[PDB]
Amino acid sequence: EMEKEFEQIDKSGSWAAIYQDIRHEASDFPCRVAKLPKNKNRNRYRDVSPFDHSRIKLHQEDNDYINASLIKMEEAQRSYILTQGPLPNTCGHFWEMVWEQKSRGVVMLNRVMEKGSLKCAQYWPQKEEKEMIFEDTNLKLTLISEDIKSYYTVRQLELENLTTQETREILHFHYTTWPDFGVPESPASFLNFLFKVRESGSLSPEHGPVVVHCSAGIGRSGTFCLADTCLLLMDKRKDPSSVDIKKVLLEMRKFRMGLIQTADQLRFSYLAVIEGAKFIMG
Ligand SMILES: CCc1cc(C[C@H](NC(C)=O)C(=O)NCCCCC(=O)N[C@@H](CCSC)C(=O)O)ccc1N(C(=O)C(=O)O)c1ccccc1C(=O)O
Repeated sequence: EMEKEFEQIDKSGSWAAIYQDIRHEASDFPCRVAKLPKNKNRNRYRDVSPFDHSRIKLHQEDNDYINASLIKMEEAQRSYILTQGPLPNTCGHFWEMVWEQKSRGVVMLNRVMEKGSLKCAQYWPQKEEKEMIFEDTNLKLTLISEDIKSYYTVRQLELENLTTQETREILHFHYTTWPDFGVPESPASFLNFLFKVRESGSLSPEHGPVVVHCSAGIGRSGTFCLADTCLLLMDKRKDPSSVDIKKVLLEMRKFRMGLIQTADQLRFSYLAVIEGAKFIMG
């Protein structure tokens, strides 16, 4: 019972302690491609890189690098691509990946500007009549529609491969209410957001893996993927109380570093899964 476990950590206020045990037990793999000089400008943070073993490769002979990792959850039979918030110069790479990986959805858990500074580039068109064109990767992006809601917005975008003239519909699931500091009051809205994404079919096998990102693409994006997988696991196995989130988080960290950056985020994941269980259970 993770909830019982939850109350014990809270009781003895040992979340920071536990979070640290995870950091120490977390995997450590090479990130040689990421650190090459030629890729300096393709990374937003010096300390956040994709392990080579699980990095996403752009289908181009020039430079195939993009700071993004493929998180494969074998048992849950669910895959996610976690990536940093595109930079002014990597937006075309970002959409090239989406096209190449055949992703159906894009999950954004942050705002272009937070705490008075840029946390991500404006990589999608804001107005229908103002489409964007990424010359380097020869892609055209068009805002088709947008549904603004209280805690999040869903956008319908059309991505076209100018080379082939082929087009695809892409769903942009953007969570707009994540606090500047800390984590959400209650997981309620976050969980509904997650369900909306599931409902769209973006997380389903008939599509490439979903692309999730925040700023570094590890903290909040971690929270999102960890909760989804956990809820899914409880949905598969016979003993839903046999799902150990710390174990699942470590499994994910074999694919990308620092998923879940703080004790607050870790605590929040518990709330999300726990609160989410009383519902997804039936
Ligand atoms: C925009 C916020 C943010 C920045 C960075 C980059 C950062 N800084 C630099 C370059 O100044 C950073 O915090 N780096 C610390 C290291 C992160 C990687 C990690 O855990 N590495 C391992 C080492 C590698 S693996 C074995 C480690 O234990 O240190 C990483 C994560 C986050 N970040 C994120 O959620 C995110 O965007 O991923 C947050 C972190 C803490 C609290 C809140 C948030 C939030 O978004 O609300």
